[PDB]
Amino acid sequence: MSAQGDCEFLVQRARELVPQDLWAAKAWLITARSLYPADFNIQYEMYTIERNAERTATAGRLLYDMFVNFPDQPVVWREISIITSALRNDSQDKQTQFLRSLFETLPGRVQCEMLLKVTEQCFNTLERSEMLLLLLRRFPETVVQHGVGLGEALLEAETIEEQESPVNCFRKLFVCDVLPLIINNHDVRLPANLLYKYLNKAAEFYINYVTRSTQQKYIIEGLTEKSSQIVDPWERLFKILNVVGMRCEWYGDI
Amino acid sequence: APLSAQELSQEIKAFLTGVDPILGHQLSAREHARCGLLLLRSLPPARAAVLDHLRGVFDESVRAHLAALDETGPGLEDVVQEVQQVLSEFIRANPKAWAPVISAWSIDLMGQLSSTYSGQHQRVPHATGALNELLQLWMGCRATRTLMDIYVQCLSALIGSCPDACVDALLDTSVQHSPHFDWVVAHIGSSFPGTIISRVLSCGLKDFCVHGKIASVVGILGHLASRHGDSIRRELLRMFHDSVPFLLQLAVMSPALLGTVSGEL
Amino acid sequence: MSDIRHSLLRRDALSAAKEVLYHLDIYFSSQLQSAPLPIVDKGPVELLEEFVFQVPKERSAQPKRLNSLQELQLLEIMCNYFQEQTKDSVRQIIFSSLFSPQGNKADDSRMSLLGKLVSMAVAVCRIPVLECAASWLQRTPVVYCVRLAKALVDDYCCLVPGSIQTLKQIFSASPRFCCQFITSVTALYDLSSDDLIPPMDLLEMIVTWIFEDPRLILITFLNTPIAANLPIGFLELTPLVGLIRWCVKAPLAYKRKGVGMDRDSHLLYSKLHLSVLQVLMTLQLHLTEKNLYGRLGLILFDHMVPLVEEINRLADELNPLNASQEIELSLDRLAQALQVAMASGALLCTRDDLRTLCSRLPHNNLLQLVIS
Repeated sequence: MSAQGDCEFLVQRARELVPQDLWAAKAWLITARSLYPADFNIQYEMYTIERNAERTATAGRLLYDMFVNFPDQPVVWREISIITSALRNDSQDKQTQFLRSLFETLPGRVQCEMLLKVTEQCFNTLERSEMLLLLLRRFPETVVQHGVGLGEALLEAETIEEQESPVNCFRKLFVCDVLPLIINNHDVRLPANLLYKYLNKAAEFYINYVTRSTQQKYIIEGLTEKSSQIVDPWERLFKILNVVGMRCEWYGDI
Repeated sequence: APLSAQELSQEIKAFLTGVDPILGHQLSAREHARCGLLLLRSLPPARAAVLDHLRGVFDESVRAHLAALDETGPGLEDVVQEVQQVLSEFIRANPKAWAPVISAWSIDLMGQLSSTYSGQHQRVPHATGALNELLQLWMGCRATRTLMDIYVQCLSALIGSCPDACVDALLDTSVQHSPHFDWVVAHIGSSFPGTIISRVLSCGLKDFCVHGKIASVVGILGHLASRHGDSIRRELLRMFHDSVPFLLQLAVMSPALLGTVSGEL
Repeated sequence: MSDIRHSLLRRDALSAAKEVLYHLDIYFSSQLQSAPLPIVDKGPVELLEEFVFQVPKERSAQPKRLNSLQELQLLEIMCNYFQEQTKDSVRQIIFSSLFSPQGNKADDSRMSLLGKLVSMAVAVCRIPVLECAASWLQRTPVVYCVRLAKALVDDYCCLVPGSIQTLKQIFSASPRFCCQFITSVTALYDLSSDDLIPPMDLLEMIVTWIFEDPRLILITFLNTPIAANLPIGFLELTPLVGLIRWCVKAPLAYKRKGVGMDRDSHLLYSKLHLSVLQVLMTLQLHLTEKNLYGRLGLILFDHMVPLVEEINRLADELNPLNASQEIELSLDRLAQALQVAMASGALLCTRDDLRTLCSRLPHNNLLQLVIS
């Protein structure tokens, strides 16, 4: 009726017999009034965390309410982000595909919204760069808090690194992703000299990566495949320089 | 088995009308029988013509077998065992809805064949002391054996559920289809001596009491079947004396039944 | 009509039924638009009895042709005509006499013929007959309709092995019939016999209903307000509490007074009860913001009290040691259904209606906690 403590006790008892008596689980997690929201922490989450079809809808609709009421569950977003980097291999194997699907079973928009909290508090350079890349990929025009300095910070980090071998995950990933986004994003107003310097630094880093010894196409012995990958260094640098020149007020080929 | 809900109208039209419209010809009895079995699987209310078509199939098969034997396309016996398998599958899958109706249809068609091919066929041994010849000859026609196997299944199902009315129906048919079908009752009594000989004694006593030769045939059949199983007759006589001479008349007409009378004496 | 029945009965070889259907359509052409509900017209009742039951307007009259094969052919032709009639009047006239009383001397044979014809029509994909079958229990007797539907279901599944899948497919294609069959299933699930315990095919049909018939239940709930203890039959397809109480107490009530079938199927009965509870909770969630009305709240209409009484009757004899868990599960399931129903906002009383009804319920820790 109105005995919220009794409702919580009944929810706990149903959780105890959850593996056998599934009817009480549904009747308790969907029991309105009393300690309903208090019981919607392990009862509803059990359906949300299930590997069945429940995670497709329950996690994308019921976990959002819990996050709004209490945004303290960032483990799922971090696990999905970690698994995303390692999900680009062993596609033929069933276990890797199952793990990748379990990580990505949640909605993309909901996952990005949940991981925005970790993105704001992403003190780690690699974590912050990955969060910025994910935000840019989800929304190319998502520049409200700080969009002008997104490319600037990446270019500064790449220049300060000054490594002939591009083994740095954050710098290489930033040069690969943020630089094309910075070139495409004309909303942020910056001097042409800064863009030219950033393009020159990216070109130097790409040339150094191409000339230096790497570590078949596979991940490096020390860095992830996605982070250290550079596709067509000289050609990409030339394209970036041409784009910058266009935006700066205008074999034996050459 | 499952079927689409729309195909039933055309399938039932094909079966009941006799002429198959989707193929544009009269199918043989085998395909019609298979279609009727499928209809029984799908549509229970569609059983009305299925039993009649089964009766026709069995009658034609018995006629063909008689032509092959009493004078001694080809015999259609090969579809009979298929019908046996399908009906036994219904019986063992569900005894409740299949045991009484199948047994009644079967015993009625045995009565039909007994009336049809006795006297009209002179070589068929009548129930006039040729009872053993009746039991031997009719298994030459595979349909009869098949039906007795069906009855083993049906009677086992009734024994499982309620073995009360089968014997009553059997005796009613024996009275109606007298005296040519009663060899089946004799074989049944051979399988189950006690209850059947008791009911034979009962009906014979009714016949004698009302009269003062179906009872004579029943007594002859009982005497043929009762191999050291006449103790029921002695118990009935003792009960009748406790609180009637039809047994005496039966023994007079049946010396074999009186073979154990001296030992009982 | 005796004269029309006699005129239409001639030429039983696929012509008598066609003539009877034509005459019925001509007579009830206006009735098809005025009120094509599942009702039996007395004009065509005699024709339906004569051409299907082999019994004219007089009960002891001469049967049409020789019946049997001719009767079967007439039934097939009538089913083909009714399914292709594109009007609910003919199908309703043919089939509605099975359970809805007609006040006729030959009404028993007419009812048997109507039941056979309705079973054939459902199997012959006659959507109007199945759709009207839901409306049949809305105003006619519910016990007779439940018995007829249960007999048809048993013939389809129990008597016919493997045809239950066809019945489930038809119920999916005719959700009105599937929703109307919930009351029949509840009536046939009294746990008083072996047939009362659902089989594997029955479990599959229940799963199909939970997946699809819930939409029909929601549509019916939107069609008219949820009434508390409606006249003689509502056919709302909301007998969840009674069915759950019977299924959970099947290994207890059945064992108290067949018993082995319900006792060995404790896991299957529990799974079926859980599935039914999940379906009911989903339906309540769907019909929560919708105008499902108050007053009644939980869908009981005093059936929860009968289920509690049935559980309590067996709860004192042999239940406390052998099957106390089953009785506790039944009480908990009933209380959980009542609470989940109140969670949709229909029951506007945390403990008023609970004190009115659940106070007399048996002793159970889970049920007492849920109630309070």
